[PDB]
Amino acid sequence: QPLGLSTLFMTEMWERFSYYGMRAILLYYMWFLISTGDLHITRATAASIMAIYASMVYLSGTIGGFVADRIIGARPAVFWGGVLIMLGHIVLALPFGASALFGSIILIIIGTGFLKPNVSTLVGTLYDEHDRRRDAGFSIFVFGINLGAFIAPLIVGAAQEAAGYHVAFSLAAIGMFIGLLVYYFGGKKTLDPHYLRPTDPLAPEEVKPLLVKVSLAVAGFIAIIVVMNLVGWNSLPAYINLLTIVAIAIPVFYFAWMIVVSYIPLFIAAVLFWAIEEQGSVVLATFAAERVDSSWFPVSWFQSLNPLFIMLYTPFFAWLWTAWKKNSPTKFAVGLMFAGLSFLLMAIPGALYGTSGKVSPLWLVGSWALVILGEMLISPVGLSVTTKLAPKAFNSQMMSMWFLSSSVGSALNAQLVTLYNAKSEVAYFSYFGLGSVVLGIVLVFL
Amino acid sequence: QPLGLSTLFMTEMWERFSYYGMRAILLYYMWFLISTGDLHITRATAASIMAIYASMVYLSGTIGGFVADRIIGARPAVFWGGVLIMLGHIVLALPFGASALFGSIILIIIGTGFLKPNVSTLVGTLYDEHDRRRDAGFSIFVFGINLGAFIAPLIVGAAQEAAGYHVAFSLAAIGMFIGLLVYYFGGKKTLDPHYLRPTDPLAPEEVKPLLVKVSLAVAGFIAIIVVMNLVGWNSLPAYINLLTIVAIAIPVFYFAWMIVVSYIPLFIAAVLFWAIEEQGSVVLATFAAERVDSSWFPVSWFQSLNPLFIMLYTPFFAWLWTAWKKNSPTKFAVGLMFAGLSFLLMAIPGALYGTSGKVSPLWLVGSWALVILGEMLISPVGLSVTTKLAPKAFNSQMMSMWFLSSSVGSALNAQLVTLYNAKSEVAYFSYFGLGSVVLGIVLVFL
Repeated sequence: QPLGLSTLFMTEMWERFSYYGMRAILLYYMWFLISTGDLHITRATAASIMAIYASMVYLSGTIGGFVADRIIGARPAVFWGGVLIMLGHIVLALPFGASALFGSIILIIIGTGFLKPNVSTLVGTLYDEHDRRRDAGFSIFVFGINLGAFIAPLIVGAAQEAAGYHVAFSLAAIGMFIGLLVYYFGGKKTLDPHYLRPTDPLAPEEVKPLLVKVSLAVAGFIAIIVVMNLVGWNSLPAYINLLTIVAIAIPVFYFAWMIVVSYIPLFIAAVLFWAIEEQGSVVLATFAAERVDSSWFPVSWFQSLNPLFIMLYTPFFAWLWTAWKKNSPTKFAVGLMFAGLSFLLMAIPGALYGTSGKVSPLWLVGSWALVILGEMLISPVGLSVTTKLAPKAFNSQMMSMWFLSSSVGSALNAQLVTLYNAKSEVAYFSYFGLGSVVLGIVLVFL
Repeated sequence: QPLGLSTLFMTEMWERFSYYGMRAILLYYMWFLISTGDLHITRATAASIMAIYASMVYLSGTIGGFVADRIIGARPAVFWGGVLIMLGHIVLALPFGASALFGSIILIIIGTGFLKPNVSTLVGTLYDEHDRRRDAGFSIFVFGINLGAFIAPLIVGAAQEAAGYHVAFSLAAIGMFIGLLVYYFGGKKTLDPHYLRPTDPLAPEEVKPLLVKVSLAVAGFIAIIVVMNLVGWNSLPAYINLLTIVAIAIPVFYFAWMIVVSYIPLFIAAVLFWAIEEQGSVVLATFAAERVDSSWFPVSWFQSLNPLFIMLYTPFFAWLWTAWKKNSPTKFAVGLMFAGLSFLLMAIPGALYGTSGKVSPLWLVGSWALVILGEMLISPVGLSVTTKLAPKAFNSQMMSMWFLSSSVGSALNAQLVTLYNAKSEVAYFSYFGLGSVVLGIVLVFL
């Protein structure tokens, strides 16, 4: 049965290398278009795009599951999803115009929406309810994503610094090619036919509610574009707010529709937690160029620390996460305390300015290290804490709320990140990180 | 100046990826053609080819230097060299016929002949005689090579086992396209014009001796093919002997032409040392499938140990190789003793058969570990020991004799390897490894 684990290892390594390779250098590329004059956008808005790009991928992740579970196959969803992503990178590498370089994002939103959630669904299917076994392959899949994400800026950064951003994006598109090249030819001799639509693939009972969302949400969203365009003109950063509004509306509408007092601070904490994870790929990435020298090594290589620490903390955290259980909700409170404490290390050097020689990059190393301590205290238990409270409030669209925290955390960043880019108003951005420790201590109480 | 180091790092990272990657699975691929009936060759001859493939690459390495130093540029030699390798891997990926899958070898012989020696010449070139600096970049180059070599089986073997050999090879073919894609566009902004023929690019003084070798060696070799064909027919493994004869003749003719009693055992020791390094990619690779189980993990992943140990031994060997100098030729004697002692670990389990459960793969792990201890005692000092004895016997074609030891060591294996493949006559192959310790103790005396 777990042979396809090693096909899916290649598929997600070769996908995530694509996604986290280009993601690392994309902000710096937008900066470069902006300097060339090809992209008529502010560096604060360019850095905001970076946050939306994450929320729309994570919003489309929800849609990708139910597209593949009720209309098209899980195998073809990952294939076409991956081939859209593969072409999305080709848009950056081959086309040069900022207009084409926006279409890139649209493909990587749709593509990753389909791929990432279904390729994960396909790991669970390797194991036909092999109770013990089933978790191991899911942990070995997690490795392929960390190996994949870690090794991406090491190659892709070295690529755009040594040769063009276009070669780098071409190398990232190459990467995705391998995900597919393996997957298709490796899936045929592995993939148990989840190549068709599983439960529920209904015909007359689903024709009505499917075509309702085509003329209610899609046509309703198209009307809001015409309202905002006739209001004035093509408002460039107000479309970002529209996307931030939709990313906050969907969970809030599902929160008010279904309805609890204990889950609100857990949901806000989760949303506030992922606002630091994706902020490390933007604000801290800006900072890595701003108040950090790189005389010989690239700046993109700071993005490879996020996975480096995950794949190193996990084994040390496995044995630590065993003895304390003798001496679940407590773990969630410790996580946001580490997220806020780690962000506090940016105001400290920023105010003190106590450095000399080459004593500086490690202040960013320690922040990552301390952010990943927060991930280890929330990513494994957050799945079970949401499932433990679901039977009381009916498990239907409650399990989806945990995955959607990353979409609202990065939709917060859309508008939050803009404050850091002020450059002079930078110390107050890390001062807001104290609020995370204050809001984190409220969970320690409960 | 050292920016191009980071282009040449990724060039040789992505070349050694292509080369050492496919090399790992190629024996198992020939076995597969043989089983399918596409390749009419014995597994002993199929395994012999594997050894010639190494000697002809290393023979063409000598030719590649003087082609690029006297007729064409070092940059274009590295470029076109890699393009042949890139075509070469498409031969295995795209064509399916064993005839076409032989043409593969011809391209990777020519290609690696040009690329590998000039890309190394191009690292030294970066540093315009930057005395201290010059060695560091050469050590950072060595890393890319080990990183490149290590990571290839981990991706290519997982690809050949999960999906087709053509995909696995297709992967190597992408791997080389990266080599160039980056190198050409890296080069353009990093390469100080060594894009033309350096000293000696003579015109009338070189037209005569160049066209002499076209009608003396090349036409003389073409006559030997017609002699061997008319003798009987297309002798399949006697062409291997012809190639073994040429690989032993060139250094022996240069040994008798120029002429010493102290260098013969150092040369034989070097030739006998590399006969164990390349034998690990064939005999031990056969063994990894024969008396070693692989229930979950691939067999090609044993080839990734060779570099793994090099990149781990180097730092531990750096501090060890400092204090002993207070308490050069001695180091050469310790190296061949570790080569022979490490090969002795194959007869031990082969005769004793003392194993149970999953207690077995580590007997192959320790042999590699102990072979690389021998590499660390010979690869760094062998360059200086040959150069220390060169001014006494004139430094002209004496410096080339050290690089040619790998060509004669793998040309010995051509005929040596055939004895292991007997399967029943296997314990005597590791018994010959005692002879290396006996011949190694003769150097301890001197």
